[PDB]
Amino acid sequence: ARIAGVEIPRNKRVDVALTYIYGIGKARAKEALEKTGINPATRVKDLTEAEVVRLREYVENTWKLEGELRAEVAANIKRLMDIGCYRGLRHRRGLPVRGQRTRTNARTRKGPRKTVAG
Amino acid sequence: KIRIKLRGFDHKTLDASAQKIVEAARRSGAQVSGPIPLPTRVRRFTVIRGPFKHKDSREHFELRTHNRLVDIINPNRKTIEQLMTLDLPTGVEIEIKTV
Amino acid sequence: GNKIHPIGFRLGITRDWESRWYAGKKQYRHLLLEDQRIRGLLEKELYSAGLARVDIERAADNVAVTVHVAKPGVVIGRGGERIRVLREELAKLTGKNVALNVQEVQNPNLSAPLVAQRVAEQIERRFAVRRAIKQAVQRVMESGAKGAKVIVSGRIGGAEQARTEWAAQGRVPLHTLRANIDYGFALARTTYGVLGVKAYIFLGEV
Amino acid sequence: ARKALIEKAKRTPKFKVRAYTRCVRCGRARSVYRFFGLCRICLRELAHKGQLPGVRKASW
Amino acid sequence: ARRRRAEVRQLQPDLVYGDVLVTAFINKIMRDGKKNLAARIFYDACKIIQEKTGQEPLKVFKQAVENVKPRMEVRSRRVGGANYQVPMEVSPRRQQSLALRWLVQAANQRPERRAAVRIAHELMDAAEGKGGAVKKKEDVERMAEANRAYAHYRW
Amino acid sequence: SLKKGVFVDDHLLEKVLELNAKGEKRLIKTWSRRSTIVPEMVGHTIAVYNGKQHVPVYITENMVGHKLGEFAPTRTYRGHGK
Amino acid sequence: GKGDRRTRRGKIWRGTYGKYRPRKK
Amino acid sequence: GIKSFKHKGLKLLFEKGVTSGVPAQDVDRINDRLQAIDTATEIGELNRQIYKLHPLKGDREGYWSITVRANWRITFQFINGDAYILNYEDY
Amino acid sequence: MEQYYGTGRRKEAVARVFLRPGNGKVTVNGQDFNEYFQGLVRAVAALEPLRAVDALGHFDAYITVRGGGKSGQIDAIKLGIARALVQYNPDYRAKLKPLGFLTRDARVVERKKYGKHKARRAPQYSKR
RNA sequence: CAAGGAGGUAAAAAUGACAU
RNA sequence: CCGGGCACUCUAACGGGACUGCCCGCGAAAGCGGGAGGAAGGAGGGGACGACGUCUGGUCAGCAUGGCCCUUACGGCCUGGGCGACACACGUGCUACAAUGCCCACUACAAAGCGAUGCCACCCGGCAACGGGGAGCUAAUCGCAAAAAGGUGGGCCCAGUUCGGAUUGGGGUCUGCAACCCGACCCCAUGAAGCCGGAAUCGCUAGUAAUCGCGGAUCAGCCAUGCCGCGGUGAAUACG
Ligand SMILES: [Mg+2]
Ligand SMILES: [Mg+2]
Ligand SMILES: [Mg+2]
Ligand SMILES: [Mg+2]
Ligand SMILES: [Mg+2]
Ligand SMILES: [Mg+2]
Ligand SMILES: [Mg+2]
Ligand SMILES: [Mg+2]
Ligand SMILES: [Mg+2]
Ligand SMILES: [Mg+2]
Ligand SMILES: [Mg+2]
Ligand SMILES: [Mg+2]
Ligand SMILES: [Zn+2]
Repeated sequence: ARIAGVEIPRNKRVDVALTYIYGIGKARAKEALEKTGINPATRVKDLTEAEVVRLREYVENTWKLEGELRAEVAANIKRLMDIGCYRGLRHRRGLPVRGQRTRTNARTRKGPRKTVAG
Repeated sequence: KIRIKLRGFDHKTLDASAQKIVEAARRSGAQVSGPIPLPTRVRRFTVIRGPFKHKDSREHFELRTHNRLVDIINPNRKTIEQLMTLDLPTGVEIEIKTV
Repeated sequence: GNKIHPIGFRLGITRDWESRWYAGKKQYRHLLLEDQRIRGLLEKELYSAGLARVDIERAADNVAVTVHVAKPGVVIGRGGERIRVLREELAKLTGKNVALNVQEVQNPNLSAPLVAQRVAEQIERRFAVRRAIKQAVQRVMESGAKGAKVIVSGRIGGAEQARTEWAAQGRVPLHTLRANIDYGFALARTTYGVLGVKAYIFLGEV
Repeated sequence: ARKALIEKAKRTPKFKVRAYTRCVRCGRARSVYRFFGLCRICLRELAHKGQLPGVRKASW
Repeated sequence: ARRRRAEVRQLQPDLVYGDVLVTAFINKIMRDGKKNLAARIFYDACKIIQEKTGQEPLKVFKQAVENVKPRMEVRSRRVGGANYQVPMEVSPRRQQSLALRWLVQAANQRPERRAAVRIAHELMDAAEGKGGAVKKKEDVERMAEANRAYAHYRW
Repeated sequence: SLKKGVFVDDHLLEKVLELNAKGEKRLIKTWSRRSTIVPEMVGHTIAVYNGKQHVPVYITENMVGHKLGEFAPTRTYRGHGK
Repeated sequence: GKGDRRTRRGKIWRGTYGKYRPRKK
Repeated sequence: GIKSFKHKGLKLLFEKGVTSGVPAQDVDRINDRLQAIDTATEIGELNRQIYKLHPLKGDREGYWSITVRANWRITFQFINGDAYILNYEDY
Repeated sequence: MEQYYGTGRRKEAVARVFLRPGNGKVTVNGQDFNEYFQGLVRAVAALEPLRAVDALGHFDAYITVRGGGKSGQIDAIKLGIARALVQYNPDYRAKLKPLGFLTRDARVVERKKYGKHKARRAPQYSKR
């Protein structure tokens, strides 16, 4: 069911199916279905349409999620555009933000190795 | 009623000096609970064997701190008389309290 | 080479301590520093006595200090000085019972610290070291020893080339625990540097 | 910087976190045991000397 | 240089069976030193044997090992920078070890989901002479078969 | 991350506040990121030390939890052969 | 998941406690 | 022209005149050598008898070695009128 | 009710075994010799010396155990059970020796030695 | 029992380092 | 827990205990093989212990010390920066790629050590880190700690997935004068690479390898996944 921006997860437990949304994770998941009052271990296969409506209405509202909060997150990094701080430059150069070790490692932001040789 | 504790680094001096007080209390009119061997508190530390920088292969030392307990019944000034200031330690720390 | 200090190697069985007092934390650190500063202050103005040991015992403000010496010539009869303020100058940073005793080391030729110190004096007298080693060993061996061994290492007789002079008669088993082996060491200060003298003296045991 | 540096180690004023341990026999700032107030080097020396009350070789 | 011929290690017999063999098998099942999980899996699979066949697992397991026994194996030896492969006989100790090892390995090679059903099935297949371990056994004997040429080098 | 403290340098603020009544001049230095962005005197320039020299950083809202020296990189890097 | 800060197992490994590993009872 | 240093003491003596990285009695010696390696337009100029010049062998191939004093060497790579990796080291 | 020695030890484990001559084959300590040892296959091997003798439940087990983990405790119980029946039946020695149910088994965890990563596992190196 | 006199002989594997 | 008792367990102090002494066989002897003998054996299993010497080894940055040099400075104080930089290369590791596995709940079983200028029970606020209280403990008394792998129950169902946790946004806490450069945790959201590793290369022969957690030193805090220790479960194989 097209809950937020997504619909994908069929026969696979609503507490888990919920996770498949940028903004839900695991904590907001069971938090949303206990506050909506729905059984977590259900089929996800389009069960009681009412439960699905209530779920959708609560989840999609309340807190920001999916493409909207991706925009906000990207905009929070755009904050350090202008004449920003040190943390912005780390987002500029493509290097780790939290001042860690970059002599080795840091491949998750630098990307795969390039090898200079000399 | 009178409880005495004797701590020490050397066990041979302890096992002997805290046995004197068993003889000097028994032959003065009292029942004495003998040398109670409280467990030892071993304080180890491990130091790199060389002044340089040879991390593997070092050498460690330990400082064993022994505890020994003895209790005497009635606090009569007959037994008190002898164990009052007839002390013969080599630095052995002694605790005397009644409760 | 690499060999463990024959004193520390014993400590427990054979060769007892040199500073025998008990304390828990918050006290050990302070009392050990004071203890070492006593050893440091004594060694200075008492070297002419040539002290084999500096035993120390404590019992809450009691601080007993036993100075072993070959010839206690620097004590000189009660109020003849060399003891009075001398054993009283300790309590200028202590203030506790400065009970200073003096022992008479009978044979200095059987006291390892004294042997090495006599040798280290001779190095600074510009003596022929190899001959000095030989004599000192025989001198120790002459006074009833079961085994002896003296070692001077480095810069022998000046001359740019660190050497190591070696001599040892009789029996010196360092590996054995029931050993009764006295170990001494001395720094010889020379106008060309510093060299170390080891001295091993051995007697029976079982 | 060594002599004026064993000065500060005992001077200990100005902010409580600027104060640090320091071997007394030497002037070592590293591997300084709080129990003895000595570096690991000095501690080994004196332990072999016998000048360390109770301190004995560890074999087990 | 093996001055001692290294005496054969002996095991503890299991529970309910008394095997001098089953425990050796449970050991191969064992990973990270968890004999509890290991023994459980085997006895679990023993319960599984009872279902698909009315046979006592003490024989099903026994015969399976007997069918996954290498009569002769290939051994690389001497002269020519160790160029030859003499086909050697296999000691009862080694047939023992290979049988159980190949069983467990082939068992975990199977596409099944539970460890017990893999063990049970691989044992049933091996008892018949069908298991992937039996493949391994028959394969090792092919190699030993093709090398009869310089087998006379023996030793 | 402080919560009940949330501090700024007293000496930075002394110089900053007594030069805040009815206006000032942007000539104002420091020697400590340690501080915090400080609201008021936003239209200001604080020459922060980076270890070598005093970099004129400029405040134009937007900044807060970022004290100073984040607006004063201490290293240079610039490139690695390329 | 010895390195995930959202498990009783990762909280053990890290040492610290929390929501995913309460201080007993 | 000298273009890169590997030894910090050497680096400081030639750049700032900081002499506290080298022996005190080898200050003048090391200096005249460095200036020679700086002025050298080709390895052939670093060939005076008092330098005992020679290229190294093995893993140090591509390097050269003039003699300062005793067992002490200044090693470098000379290429196209320039020396690189000026090191001061045991023989 | 009764008493029969009991001193079984194995790898830092202490077990005092009693047994009281009664047909009730019973347990001790926490719950059952089961229950307390459930899910544990080799737990029931501690009662093997009873199988070695003629005890199909002739005794009422009473074993207080401490130290180590279950397996060592179970091993220690085996040593204690055997230590009981060999005590009040001195002729039951001729089965505790051939079967070897009487040994403290000095096999204990070896000390972490310096340099090595753990006991014997060397820290692994490359020359280059 | 204890050996002398006879004959087929390893491979594919090169180099050397910085004052005496 | 009390009365009382201390024979069990434990605690720690000295002792006893095998020396192939006893049996068969081999041998000239030394010794070897085998067997009841017992907890144990033919150095029982581990430590401490490292010959003459070798490497112009290491180490003047622990310390001592010859010689050279520096002295309004190559010394001294301070704030700030830096040792944490990153196109890359190597070593030692930690965490994984999952179902003999992961998550949640319940429920057991250790040793060795550390603490009253601290360890902090039990309550109270808090999703939690943690904060307020506040008892006991100069500590085989009180506390750190519930050991964890295990067991029981339940849920995922093999798909980059409830595997995996990197990276990044946001919100907090604690130490600290202060954590931007550079602190550790906590909570929400992101959820990357990895589906088991080319040429090569390492460790271990019995409590061992493997796997699991615990303690301590340094320490205000901590970049510790390191080092030094502790015990839990516990293989495989050795023809040669
Ligand atoms: Mg960094
Ligand atoms: Mg290492
Ligand atoms: Mg320090
Ligand atoms: Mg272990
Ligand atoms: Mg050639
Ligand atoms: Mg020996
Ligand atoms: Mg050299
Ligand atoms: Mg110096
Ligand atoms: Mg560094
Ligand atoms: Mg991928
Ligand atoms: Mg897969
Ligand atoms: Mg071995
Ligand atoms: Zn020191």
